Amino acid sequence: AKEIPEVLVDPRSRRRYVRGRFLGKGGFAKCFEISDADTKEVFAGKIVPKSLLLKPHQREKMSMEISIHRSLAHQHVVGFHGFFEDNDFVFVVLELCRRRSLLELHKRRKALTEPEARYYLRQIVLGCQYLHRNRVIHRDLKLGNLFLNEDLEVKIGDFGLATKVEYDGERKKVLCGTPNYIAPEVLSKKGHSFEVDVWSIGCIMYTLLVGKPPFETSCLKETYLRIKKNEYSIPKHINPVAASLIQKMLQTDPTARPTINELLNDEFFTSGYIPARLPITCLTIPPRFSIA
Ligand SMILES: Nc1ncnc2c1ncn2C1O[C@H](COP(=O)(O)OP(=O)(O)NP(=O)(O)O)[C@@H](O)[C@H]1O
Ligand SMILES: [Mg+2]
Ligand SMILES: [Mg+2]
Ligand SMILES: [Zn+2]
Repeated sequence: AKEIPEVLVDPRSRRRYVRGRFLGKGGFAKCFEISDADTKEVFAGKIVPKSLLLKPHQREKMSMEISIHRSLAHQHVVGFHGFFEDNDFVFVVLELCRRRSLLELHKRRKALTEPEARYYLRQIVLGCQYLHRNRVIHRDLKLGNLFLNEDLEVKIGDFGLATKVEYDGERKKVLCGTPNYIAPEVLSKKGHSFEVDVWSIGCIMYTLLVGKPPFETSCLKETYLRIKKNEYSIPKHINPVAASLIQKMLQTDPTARPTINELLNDEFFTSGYIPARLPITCLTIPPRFSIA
């Protein structure tokens, strides 16, 4: 079996952490609320057993993730607060996001109001703008990788498929993993860079407004044939300006898409109502956005 330790100690930083409430399993890691015994502050604790990292390549992938993720501090990126290990386990200490991800929100709400979509998309774009000037492609932007804190602020997490562009006009040929909103240039194996993230944000924009993902079928390889052919449609009730931004992002030619630093200056953002913040009720109930 090999049980997880009830207390978790960091030998370099001399910080102790009590294993609180269980949050959920993703792949290898069991995640937990964890408390500094002295500071009482709460974190998310990613906990992977080393019995699942028996392979050097699985260790290298985990090293790259930490190296990339720890190099990052931004308002709309999950804060990296440190990592450590004993003989049996690896430990990652992260910014806690108490209201889970946009996937859970979408499962409960489906199509959001337009101002809600603007609101979440502005923050995702901001977070992803910081990644891109820091030469990081995330490569798996999706609802489940987009976390919400107590104030409904977005935090991009999970740099497991992330890579760093080391030189100019470098085209990545390797992606060990399967992104959810995978770009057509990844699928056709042509080479890829930053535009991959904009593609995925366009899929996110569609899903948040329409209430279902743009290329979904019963078969994953059929989905991939739709992505290759650019085979999707926007329901007529979606406003023309929103529809138009989606179209710009969901182009096959990566050079034809807009840059991450172009996005926030689109008419969709500059000329629509963006709330400063959302009440907690928005997890469950469509906001009306009254003046009362
Ligand atoms: N700060 C956090 N607060 C709460 N849960 C978190 C936090 N960071 C990570 N998690 C999670 O632990 C899991 C680990 O991620 P994992 O499932 O391996 O990859 P993923 O692509 O992020 N998410 P999924 O979309 O669920 O496959 C997530 O699904 C969340 O449940
Ligand atoms: Mg998971
Ligand atoms: Mg990961
Ligand atoms: Zn591999």
